[PDB]
Amino acid sequence: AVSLDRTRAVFDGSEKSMTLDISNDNKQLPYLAQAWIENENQEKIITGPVIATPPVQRLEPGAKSMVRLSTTPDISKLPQDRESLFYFNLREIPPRSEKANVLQIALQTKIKLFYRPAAIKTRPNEVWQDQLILNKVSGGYRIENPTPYYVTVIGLGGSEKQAEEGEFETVMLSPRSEQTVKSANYNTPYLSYINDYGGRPVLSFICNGSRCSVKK
Amino acid sequence: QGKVTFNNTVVDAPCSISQKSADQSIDFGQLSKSFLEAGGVSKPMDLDIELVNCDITAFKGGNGAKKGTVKLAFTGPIVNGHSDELDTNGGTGTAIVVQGAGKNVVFDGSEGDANTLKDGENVLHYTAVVKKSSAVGAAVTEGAFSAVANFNLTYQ
Repeated sequence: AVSLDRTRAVFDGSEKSMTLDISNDNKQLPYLAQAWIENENQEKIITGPVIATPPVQRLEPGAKSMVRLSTTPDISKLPQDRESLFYFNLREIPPRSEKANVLQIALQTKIKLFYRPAAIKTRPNEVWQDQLILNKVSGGYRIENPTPYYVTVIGLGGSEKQAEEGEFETVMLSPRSEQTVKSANYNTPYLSYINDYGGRPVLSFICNGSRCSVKK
Repeated sequence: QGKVTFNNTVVDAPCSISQKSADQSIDFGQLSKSFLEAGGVSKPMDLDIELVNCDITAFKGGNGAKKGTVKLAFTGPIVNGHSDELDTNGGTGTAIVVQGAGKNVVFDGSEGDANTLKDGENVLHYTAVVKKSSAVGAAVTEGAFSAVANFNLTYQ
């Protein structure tokens, strides 16, 4: 019944807080909604540096509401030249059932919350993923992410279509890091990632030797 | 920001679930203690979960989709030593087993099978049954029971 408004959240470090819209899509009964933050290892975080308020709230039928994301002073301890990873959680608590012998389902949504420091603030439709680099390795590719942001790769293929619909194990590269993936040799590699808005663009590479970069 | 911001850029949303019932429950009806006590298993109840607001082309995909952008998983209090048996309230001695694509659902957090999407629609089809708890000295007693399972969707 309870739902969130986005599949990922970017917290602009130049600000002190932001809100996320939540909703009770049930038109007959009230549902409770719990919200909380987890660190990069999905461990619950209660005292900062990122806080979700209110931890719990009641949503009448059809009600819309919000959860506020804010930071404590210690948020300044996080590095300021790269993103830090957090997770936002939204779990509903359904009303007690009227019926006797019953099984109830309670949805829990978990999305990525990227803390983007002011120093690396980004423009409305800025693209940094075209900075990714592909290195041919035995049995596949080593995907390099030389940027200060987290990049979620969801496809790699020989054609734009294959990148989009081909079997691929989604992998997320931390800032200034790399990861190896099993793959066939493609003379024209196409890669697909998930952007801030949940969109799934596709990059086209041009290889020179065993190094591949996005074509200008 | 995201939902308070407005422009041409579409921002896809997480799923919202709903069932035939308003309280997101399935009623097993009265069950026979004698039948359960003898190893009997209740008639499978349909546990359909409708996914709205989201692009289902990620849950076993709609019209295809082989990639996995959303991880599915059930969580709930299990029976001692049996992660595939949702423990119950009321002390009746009963437990609940949910089956997906022919395989039992485990309630310890492990990635479930995002492959139960009824080909053609936006509904995840599962089946549930009640049985005597598989715990030492269980003993099916009479009385009402209930259980709550957490359906966890994590987005990449």
